[PDB]
Amino acid sequence: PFAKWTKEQVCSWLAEQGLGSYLSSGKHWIISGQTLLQASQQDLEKELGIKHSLHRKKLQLALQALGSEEETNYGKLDFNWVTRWLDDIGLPQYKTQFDEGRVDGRMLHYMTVDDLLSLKVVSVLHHLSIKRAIQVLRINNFEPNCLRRRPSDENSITPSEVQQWTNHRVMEWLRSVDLAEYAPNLRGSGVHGGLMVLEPRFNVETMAQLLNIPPNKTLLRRHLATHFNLLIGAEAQHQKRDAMELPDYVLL
Amino acid sequence: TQAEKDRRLKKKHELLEEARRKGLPFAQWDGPTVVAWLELWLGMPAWYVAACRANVKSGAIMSALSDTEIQREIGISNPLHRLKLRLAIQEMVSLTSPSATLAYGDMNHEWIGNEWLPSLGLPQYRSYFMECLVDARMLDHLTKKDLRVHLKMVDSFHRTSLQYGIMCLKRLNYDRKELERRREASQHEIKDVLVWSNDRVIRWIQAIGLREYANNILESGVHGSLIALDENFDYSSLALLLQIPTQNTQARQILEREYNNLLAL
Repeated sequence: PFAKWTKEQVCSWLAEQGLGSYLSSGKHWIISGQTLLQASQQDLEKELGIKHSLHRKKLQLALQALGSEEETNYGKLDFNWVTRWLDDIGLPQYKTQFDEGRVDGRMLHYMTVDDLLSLKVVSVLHHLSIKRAIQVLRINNFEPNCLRRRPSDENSITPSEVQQWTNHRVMEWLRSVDLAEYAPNLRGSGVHGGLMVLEPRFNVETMAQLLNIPPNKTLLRRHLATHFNLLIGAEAQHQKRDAMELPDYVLL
Repeated sequence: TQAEKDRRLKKKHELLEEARRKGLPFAQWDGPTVVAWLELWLGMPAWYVAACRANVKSGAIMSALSDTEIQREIGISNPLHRLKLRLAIQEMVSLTSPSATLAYGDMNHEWIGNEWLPSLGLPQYRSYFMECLVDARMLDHLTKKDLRVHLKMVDSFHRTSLQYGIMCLKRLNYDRKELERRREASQHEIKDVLVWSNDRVIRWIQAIGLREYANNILESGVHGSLIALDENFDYSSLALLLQIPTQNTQARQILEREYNNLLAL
């Protein structure tokens, strides 16, 4: 148990968790790993001098995690992994904030709406994009390379595959379907396979909005619909048709 | 520099032969192929090609184009340009189907303007036809308002001239090789009148002894098919055109007999 670990074994783990900035301050405050556990939520925030809120939650999560002593998979993914993952889900405009808050796999799992708002992620669409990306991690038992595998192009003759497509891959897809002029608009848009395939609220119109294809270019949208549907599959197509019958009202 | 202007033109030809010899029907041609088609076979100008390229990404789409889609999405304001496109597509859809004349640009809008229209003794309208991209296929479809408003034929007789011109191509099955071949088979003999260019008809008037008068039928719309097919068009109406005063009796009498010979043989 972490409680039996020496001051130095604790210090290096703490620093390995991207929390080495609070080191030369709380070095005298920590003799044992048990004293870390003993400390209530406030003892650490006073003594270690953790002032960023995300940083508190991070430790809190990490501690209650070692206490269960069972080995969670989302917990296996450190913060550098998550910050790479932002390139994959299509939201690299946030790497500074996430990396500075040391968002790991646990924090992804326990992600709240205010957390994301604090990291300046405010777009409804980006909350969808993140919610469905995490689903894809769940589908894949939180295996580090699940997205960071690119298989061959032809590999998509089963829609399941598309579920694991990154933002880059979707752009590569648009180019293969003669929408090269639009493919870069998806940069920073959080569009990825997980969202296209799994979110019933996400369809052709959303896609076409994000691509900057005006509502008046019927012929272009028609092309786009035809290819989008072949991409996603029959079921996913049906799922999205079905959702249209129940409008996503703002006020019940 | 120009090395890359040649390579990409080859590629465009290659896409088409790849398609017409893989047997595929039009509604299944890909974007690039359809765009090649517009340039090479339809003789479409670059500005129009670029419009279609940006708004029409498949044969599937291409084949289904409505007039208002062409009008509002493609952004083609002149109705004659629109009709041009619809008709081309109309023709290509048949031509490429499981169901057993063909235009690969043989009678496109530049032959129509620089060769055919002058051949009909109508060179004065050439530019407007060009500016409207009028090809052989469209001719059959032009209305009276088209000819007056868009193509500037205020003269009803010139419209009649065009009509008979078309009636000729119809009976020739629009076969361009056969026209030019028949036209030159009869440059110095006196047989196949249906075809004769306004030029052939001038030189003939000179050969019966009316060298002064002939030159006057230059922008008149006088040609072989009018002569051969219009029952109203007799020697009297030809003389009127040649601007022969009624006093000159002998010239009229000459034309009357030689014209009837021309009609007999």
